[PDB]
Amino acid sequence: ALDKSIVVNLTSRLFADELAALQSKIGSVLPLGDCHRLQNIQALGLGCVCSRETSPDYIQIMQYLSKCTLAVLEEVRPDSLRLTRMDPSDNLQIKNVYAPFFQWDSNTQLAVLPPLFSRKDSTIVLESNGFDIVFPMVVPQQLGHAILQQLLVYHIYSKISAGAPGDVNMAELDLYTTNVSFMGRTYRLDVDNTDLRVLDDLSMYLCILSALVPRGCLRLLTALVRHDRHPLTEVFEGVVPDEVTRIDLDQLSVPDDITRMRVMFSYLQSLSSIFNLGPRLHVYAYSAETLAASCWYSPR
Amino acid sequence: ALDKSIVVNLTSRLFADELAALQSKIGSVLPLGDCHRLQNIQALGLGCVCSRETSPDYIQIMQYLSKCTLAVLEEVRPDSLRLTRMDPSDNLQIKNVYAPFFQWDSNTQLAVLPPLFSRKDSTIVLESNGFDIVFPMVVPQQLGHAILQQLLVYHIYSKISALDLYTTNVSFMGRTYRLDVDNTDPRTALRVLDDLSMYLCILSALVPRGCLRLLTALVRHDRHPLTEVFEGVVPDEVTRIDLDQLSVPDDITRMRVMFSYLQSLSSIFNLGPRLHVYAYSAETLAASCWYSPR
Amino acid sequence: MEATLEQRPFPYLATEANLLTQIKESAADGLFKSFQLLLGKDAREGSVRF
Amino acid sequence: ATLEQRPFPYLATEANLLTQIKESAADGLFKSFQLLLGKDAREGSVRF
Amino acid sequence: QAENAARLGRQVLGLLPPPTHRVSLTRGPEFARGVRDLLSKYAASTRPTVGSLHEALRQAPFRQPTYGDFLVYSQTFSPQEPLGTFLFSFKQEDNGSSMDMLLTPTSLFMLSGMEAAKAPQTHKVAGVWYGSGSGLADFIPNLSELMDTGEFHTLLTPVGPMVQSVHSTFVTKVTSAMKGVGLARDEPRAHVGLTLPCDMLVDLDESCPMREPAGLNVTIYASLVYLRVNQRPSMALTFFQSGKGFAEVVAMIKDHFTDVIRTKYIQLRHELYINRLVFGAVCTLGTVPFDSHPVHQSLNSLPVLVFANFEAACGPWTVFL
Amino acid sequence: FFVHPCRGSYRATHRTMVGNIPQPLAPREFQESRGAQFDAVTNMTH
Amino acid sequence: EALLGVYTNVVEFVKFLETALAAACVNTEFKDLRRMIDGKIQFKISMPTIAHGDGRRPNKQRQYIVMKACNKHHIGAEIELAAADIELLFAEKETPLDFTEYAGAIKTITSALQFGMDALERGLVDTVLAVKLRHAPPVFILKTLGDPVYSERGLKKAVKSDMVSMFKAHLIEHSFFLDKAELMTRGKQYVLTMLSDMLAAVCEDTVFKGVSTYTTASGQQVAGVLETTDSVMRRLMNLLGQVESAMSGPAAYASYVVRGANLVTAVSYGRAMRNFEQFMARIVDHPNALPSVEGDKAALADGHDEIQRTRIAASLVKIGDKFVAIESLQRMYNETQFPCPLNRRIQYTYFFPVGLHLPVPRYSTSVSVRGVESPAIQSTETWVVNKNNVPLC
Amino acid sequence: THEIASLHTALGYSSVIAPAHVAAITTDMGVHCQDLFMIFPGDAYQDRQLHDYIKMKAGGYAAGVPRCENLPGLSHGQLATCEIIPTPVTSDVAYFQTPSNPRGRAACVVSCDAYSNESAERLLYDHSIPDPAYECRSTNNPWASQRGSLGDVLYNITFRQTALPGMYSPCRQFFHKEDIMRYNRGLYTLVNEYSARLAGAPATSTTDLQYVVVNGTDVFLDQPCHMLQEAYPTLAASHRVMLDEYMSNKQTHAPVHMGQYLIEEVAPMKRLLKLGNKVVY
Repeated sequence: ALDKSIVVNLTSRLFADELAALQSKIGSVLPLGDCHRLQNIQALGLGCVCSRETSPDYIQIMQYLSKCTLAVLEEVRPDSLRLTRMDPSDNLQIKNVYAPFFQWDSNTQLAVLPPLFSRKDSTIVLESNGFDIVFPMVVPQQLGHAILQQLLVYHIYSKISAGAPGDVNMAELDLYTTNVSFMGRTYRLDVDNTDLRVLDDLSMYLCILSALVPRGCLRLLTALVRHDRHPLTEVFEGVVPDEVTRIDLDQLSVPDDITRMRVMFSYLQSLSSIFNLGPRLHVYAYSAETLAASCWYSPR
Repeated sequence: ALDKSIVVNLTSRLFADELAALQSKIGSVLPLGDCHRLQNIQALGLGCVCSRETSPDYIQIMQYLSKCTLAVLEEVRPDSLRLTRMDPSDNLQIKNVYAPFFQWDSNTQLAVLPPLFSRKDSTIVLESNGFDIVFPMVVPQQLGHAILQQLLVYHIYSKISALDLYTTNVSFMGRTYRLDVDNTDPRTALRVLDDLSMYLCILSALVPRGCLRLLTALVRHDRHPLTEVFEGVVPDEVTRIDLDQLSVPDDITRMRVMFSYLQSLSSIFNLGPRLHVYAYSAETLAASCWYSPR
Repeated sequence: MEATLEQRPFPYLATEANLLTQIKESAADGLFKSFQLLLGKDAREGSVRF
Repeated sequence: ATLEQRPFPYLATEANLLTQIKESAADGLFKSFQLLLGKDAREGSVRF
Repeated sequence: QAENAARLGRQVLGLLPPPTHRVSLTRGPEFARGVRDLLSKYAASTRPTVGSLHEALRQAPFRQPTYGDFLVYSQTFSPQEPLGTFLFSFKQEDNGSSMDMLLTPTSLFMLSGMEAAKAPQTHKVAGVWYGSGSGLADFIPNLSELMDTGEFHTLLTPVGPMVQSVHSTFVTKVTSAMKGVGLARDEPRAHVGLTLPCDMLVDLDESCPMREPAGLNVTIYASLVYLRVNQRPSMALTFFQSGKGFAEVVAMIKDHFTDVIRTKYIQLRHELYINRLVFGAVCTLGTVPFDSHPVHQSLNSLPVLVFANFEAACGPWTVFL
Repeated sequence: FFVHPCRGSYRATHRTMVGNIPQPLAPREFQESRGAQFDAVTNMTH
Repeated sequence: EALLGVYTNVVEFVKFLETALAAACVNTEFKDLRRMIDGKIQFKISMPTIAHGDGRRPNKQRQYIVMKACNKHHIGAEIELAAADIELLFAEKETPLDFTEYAGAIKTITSALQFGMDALERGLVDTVLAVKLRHAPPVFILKTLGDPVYSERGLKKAVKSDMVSMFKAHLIEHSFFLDKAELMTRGKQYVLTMLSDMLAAVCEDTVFKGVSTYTTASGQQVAGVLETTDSVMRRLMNLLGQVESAMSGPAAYASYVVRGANLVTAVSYGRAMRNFEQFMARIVDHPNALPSVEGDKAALADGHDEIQRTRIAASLVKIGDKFVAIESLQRMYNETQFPCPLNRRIQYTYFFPVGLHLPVPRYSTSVSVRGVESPAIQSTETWVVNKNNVPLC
Repeated sequence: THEIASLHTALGYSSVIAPAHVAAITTDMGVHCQDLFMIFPGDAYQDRQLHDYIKMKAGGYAAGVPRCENLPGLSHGQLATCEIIPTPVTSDVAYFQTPSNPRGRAACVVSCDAYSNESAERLLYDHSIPDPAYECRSTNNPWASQRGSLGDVLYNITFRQTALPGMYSPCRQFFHKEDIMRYNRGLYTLVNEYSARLAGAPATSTTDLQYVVVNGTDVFLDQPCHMLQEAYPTLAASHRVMLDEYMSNKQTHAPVHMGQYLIEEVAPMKRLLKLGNKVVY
C-alpha cells in the first residue's frame, strides 16, 4: 500500500554524451544518503565522502555503506533521475552493469563493496553540475572476501619493495596476487601500479595487530589461571609459537600495558565488523543473456 | 495491521514522590519479560538480574538483555503503567531522557547497554510495592563498544592484583567517565575472557611475516600519527619472528585464515540489539528508528 | 491412501460388451493389477456387515 | 472403532461434561481421546 | 465457457498487491477514509457476530515468500521425501545451462562418511535412499581436498524447505521456499512447515529450570564441523534451536563440541598446517515463532520433527572456533 | 589363466607372442597365410 | 515517410471438445477434484464353462473381480503482469490521453488472460494424447497376442518362444508399411489389409459400447480415431475417400455434482458414490432383480444420454464396415514451437564383422570374379555403405 | 493450475501405435569408432613417454546442448559410434547373416519362467547347455559370452554420469546383466511397461556425437532391441570386388567366396542402395 519512489532533480540540463553512459546502466544499485523522495545531487554517489581532493579511504567508505540507504535506477530522464527505494526484505530486479565484469550466478549472495579499482571503470563524471557520482563495486561475497585479500597482500609487499629491493621478487608477487580463481574461472584484475592508496588504512591496522597480538596473548593466558579455567584453553597452549612464550613482560611496565591492551581490543572490534557487515543482498534467479538478476535485500 | 501496547496492572497506589520521577522519564526504553498486554510489575524491571543484595555482573546483565523484548513508555497513570512495544521491523519514535547525556543527529546509530555509570541515578526504587525498577542505557555504537572494551580490560587487571585511573575510565573526545565497579561478579565476565584467550593465541600462530617486516621498516624512522603506541622502539618479539625469507604464497594462505577468524570476533564483541536512527529532531529530543534484533 | 479392492455386495450393472476374452491368460501374467479370483464355493455376494 | 475428526453435525446436551476433565484425561479415565488447543479446535475440511 | 473465464477475472483481480496510496488534493480529506488496515482496535458489542466483524477480519497483512526453481539429477534427490526437508545448494562451477545440485541433510550424511553411532537412526535410512555413498561422490571429486583446506562451508548456500517436487525418470524438478512460509501446492489453504530428523537436531534451551525470559523469536541455526575420523577427513552437520541471541549461542556451541575440538588438536603437536585450523561454521536458517510445539512424526522407522510457521531468512557462514 | 593353490584363486600370465594363442582359436592354415602377408609387405627374396 | 499498415495475429482457439479426439474419450465435468483422494471402477467377470463327459475333471464356477483407479494430472501456466500495468489500473478522471493510457492497460491484462487460458486449453489435448500414447503398445507385440489360436493352451515355455519368433518376423516384414506401398505392385490393397489389421487387433470391449455417444449423418456408428501427422494424412486421405466429413457429438461435458444425499456420506464418512439415487433404486426400492442389458442401459449412460448433439467438423473414412475419424495435431503443436509426439524416433542396432578367416576346404560359387581367389590373401577390413550411399572401409 | 483425472474403462488394450512413414535417417551409418581414452580417462600406462606416444597415434557442454569442438561441421549427419568386440579368427560367418547378439549366446529372457532369476542367469552364462539358438556349439566367441570375459569386463558397467557429458555405448545393452533381468517377468507386465517407461541410457538426438541422454525431457524415442534382444546385420564385404557382385545381380550373388564373404542386411527398414546408377532394393 506504501509508495516508494526517489526522484532527484538537478540545476542544469545534461549533455548528450553523459546520457548514454547512464542508459548503459539502467539497472544498478546506488547508495543514497537520505530516505525522502526529493533530494539534491550531492548524496546519491560516493562523492559525499570520497573525492579526488580528499585522500582516498577504504574504511570511511565501508563505515558509510552500512549507514546508507541503497537505491535502484528505473528511468533516466533529463534532468530528473528516477530511482526506486530499497526496502528491508524486498524483492526486486538488478541488471549487472559494472566495470570490470564479474560473472554472476543465481543462489549467490551479493556484497556491495567500495570501488578500489580504476576511476573510469568506477565513476561517471557529470560535467553539467561538476559533481561526481560513483557506482559501488558489487561483487559476490566469496569473491569480495578474496578480491580484497590478495590485493591487501599486494599492498604489503609493495611497501616492502619500496623500502628495500632484495626482499621481494616482482614476478613472484604479480603471478600470485593479480590472478584470482573463482568458480572454476580466472580473472586478471587491473593492478593500477602505474604510480592502491585505498587499502593503506587496512595495511596499517593489520600490521599493528600483528606485533601486538603475540605480545598480548601471553599476558592474557597467564592472568587467567584458575580452578575454573575453561578446558579448551589448555589445548591452545600447543598452538602458540615457542618464540612467543619467551617474552619478558618486565620490559613493559603497568602504565604501558594498560595502553597496549586498550589499543589491543579497540582495533579488534573496529577491524572485525568492517570485514563482516555490509549491505548484502541475495539472488534467486539469473540469466546471462538478459543480464537480469532478481534479488531481495537483507539489511544487516 | 498489528497492535502493540502493554498496560501494566499494579497492586498499590503510587505515591507522589515516585510519580514525579516516572513522569520525568516518560519516553524511555526498558525490557520486560513476557509478550502480553497485561503484565506484573516484577517483569518490567531489569532488576530481576541486577539486584542490590546480589552482586551484579554487567556482562551477564548485557547477556540477559538480548533475550528480552523491549518496550517504550507512553503514560504513567497513578495506578497502571502504560507502555508501547518494539518489534522487528518497525519504525518508532524514541526520545532520550538518558542522564549521562550525549548528542545524536540524523543518520546516527544506537545500541542498548546496562547502567554502567551511576546505578543510583538510573534505578528508582518503589517502596510502595517493594520491587525496584532498573532502566537500561542507550548509547551510540562508538561509546557502545568503548565501554565494553574498558570493562573487559578491567577484569583482566583485577585478577592480576590477586590502579584505577587506567582501568575504570572510559575515554572519549572531550569527556572522561567513571565505570561503576564496587561489587562485580567477574565469573560471567571471564568466560568471555576465556574465549579471548582461545582466539588470540590462534591469531598469534598465523601472523603474516611480511606484515611484521613492514613494521620493522616503519616504526624505526617513518613516524606516523597513529603508530605512537610503540613510542619509537621496536618490540623485542617482532625482531625474532622475521628471520625467515618472505614468500608470497605462504602468506596468501595465512591472510585468508587471518581474515576468517576476524569474522569470529563479532561473536565475542556483540552489543545488544541495534537501533538505526534515520531522522532525529534536536530541540524536541525525539527520533525515528527501526528496531533490528541480531 | 491407495485405492483398494473390496468384495462388498454391490448392485453390479450389465454391459453390452463381453469381457471374457483372454481373461484366464491375463490373470496369469498380469494385464491389470489388483484382481482376485473366486472359485465355486466362494463366488457369491458376501454377507453385508457394518 | 476408530476416532476421527470429521465435521459431524454434533448434537447438544443439557448436562455438563466439564467436571474433572483436566485431571481425568491426563490420568487416563477413558481411552481414545484427543485434546485440541487454540486454532486446532475447529471442524477442518472434507476430503473423500 | 466464459463462466470458466470469468472465474479468473474474479481471482486475479482479487489477488494483487495493494496499490499505492495516492489521492489528489482537490478531492479533499478522502484519503483518511482509505486508511483501514492501520486501524487496529475494533469495537465490540454485547453479542458480537461475524456480520459485525467481517470488516475486522478483512484487513490482513501482506505476506509472500519467494520460491526457488531447481532442476536436479534424479540420482541425487531421492524421489520420495517428506516434502518439508531443508535444502542446500552446493556449487562448484557452471558447466551447463541449468543442472543444479541439492543436498538434503540425509544426503549430506552420506557424503560425510562419519561413524554410525554419531547419528544412529538416519544412517539406516540414508543408506537405503542411496548406495554405499559413491553414487553421489562422483560429482564432487574434491571431497578429499575440500575437507583439508576447509572450503566446504563456503560452497553451500542454505535455501529453505521443499514445497513441491515433480519427479521424472532422469531429472527431478524441485521448488523450494525462501523468505517465508511457502504455500502448499497439493493441499489448498495450507502451509508447508520445515521437517528435521530428530537425530540431527540438538536443542539448546533445556533446564530443570533449577528463570529465562520469553519472547517472540526462536531461531534455528545450522552448524557444520570439520573433523577427522580413521585418519580421513570428514564433516558433521548438526542443527541448533535457541532464542538466546548470537553472543551466547557461539559460546553454547563450543561447549557442545568440546570433546571434538580436543581430539582433533592432539594431532597438531606434530604437524602444524595453517589450512587445518578452520574448524566450524554457523549459519542462520530462519526464525520459528516462540511456543510453537515441534510435532514428532515417524516415517519408514525415521523419527522426524516438524515446525509450524517456520519462516526462512538465510545468513552467511561465520567461522567459529 | 590358471588356478593357483593356497582358498585358491585365479591368477594370470600373458601370451607374449601371437602364436601363443592356441590353435583352435588361431589355426595353422591361417597362421601361415598371415606369414605370407608378412612376406608380401616387406618384399623380401627367398 | 509514413506507415502503411499494422498487422497482428488472432490466436486460433481450438478446444478439446471440437476436435475428433473426444471420440476416444468420455468427458465428465467434475466440480471438486481437489477433494478426491481416489477413484474406483469395480468389475465382476463371471466366466461360463462347458460341461462334457470325457475323462476330464469338470470345473466349478469361476469369478473374476477387477479393480481400476484414477490417475491425477496437473497442468501449469504462466502470466507476467507488469509493474505500471497494475499501478495505473486505478487512477482515472484525468486528461483524455489518460483514458487511452488506461484502456491500453486493460487490453494488456485481458490478452495476458487469454494466454493463461490458451496455454491450458492446449494442456488438455496434450495430457489426453499423452495418456493414449502410454497405453498404446505397438502392432508387432499386440497382433500375435490378440489372436487366441496361439494361446488356447496357456503361456507355457514353448508358446512364449513361438511368440517371440513372431515378434521378430512381424517387425522385419510389415514395418514402415506406408513406405512399402510404393515399391509393391499391388500397393493400395496392401495398406488397406495392413491398416484394417491394426483395427481388428484393438480390444473393442469397452463398458460404454452400447452408449450411443458419437454418430454420423444418417445414424451410422463411429468406431475409433486414427491420428497421424500432416504428412501421413495426405496419403491416407487420397487412397481412401472422406465419405461424409461431419459427425454428431455432445456440445458440453457431463455434469456431476455432490449435492443431495451424496453430501451427507461425503462429510460424515470418507466416501461418496457416483449417482447415489439410481444406485439406491436397485438395492432398496426394487431388490432381487437380475441385471439385464436392455433396461440397465440408463445407469451406464449417466449424463451421456441427453446432451445436446452438435455438428462437428471432421473427416471420416471407410475401413471395412467401421467408420474412422482421421485427425492431425500439428497446428496445435507447431504454433507453440513444441515438437509433436507422433513425430518420433526409433533406434536400431547394427551388427557387423571385420577380419575373419574361413576354414580349410575353401569354396566358391561366383561365376564372374577373376582375382582374389589365391589362398595366401587375407582381408583386414570390411566395407559399409552410408546413409548417402558412399562406401567406406 | 488445472487438475485432470484420467481413467481407463476397457480391460484390454484399447489403443495401438505403428510406424508408418520414415521421414529421414538422422544418424549417419558410417564408420566412426568409440575411443576409450575419452570414456575411461583415469587408466594409463606406467611410462609417461609411452603413454603419450600411443595417445599421439589415436588422439563439454555449451548452453545445455553438448557440443564437441574437435569437429567443426558434419555433412552426413549425426555421427555414429562403433565399438569393437574382439573375436577369434575361427568364429563362423554363418552367425552373422541372421539377427542375434554380438556375444555368442542368445539372451532372450522372455521365454524363461517368470520371477526366476537363477533360471535366467543359467541361460546367459553356463556352458553345460548349448545355445537356445544353436544346438551344436555352446558359444560363438568365449571372449564375450563367458562369465568373466572381456565383453563382461568392459561393457557390463552401470552408467556413472560424470559432470562431463558422457558418451553412448551400443554394446553396453547386450552385455549388461541387470538391465536384461528386468525382462524376466510375465508378458503383460512387459507390454504395459513397453510404451510408458524409457529404458536405461539411450543416445541423444540432434547432436554431433552419440551422447547418452542425461536430461530426459521430451525425448520421445522407443527402441525394440532391448525387448527382442537381437542386433540386425548390415552390408559387409571383405573386398571391394564382392560388393560389386551384390549390385550387379542380387539373386545369383554368392555369399561366401574362397577368402571373403558378404552379409546382406536383414533390417526392419529396407533402404534404396544406389551406387553408380544401378539400384538394388
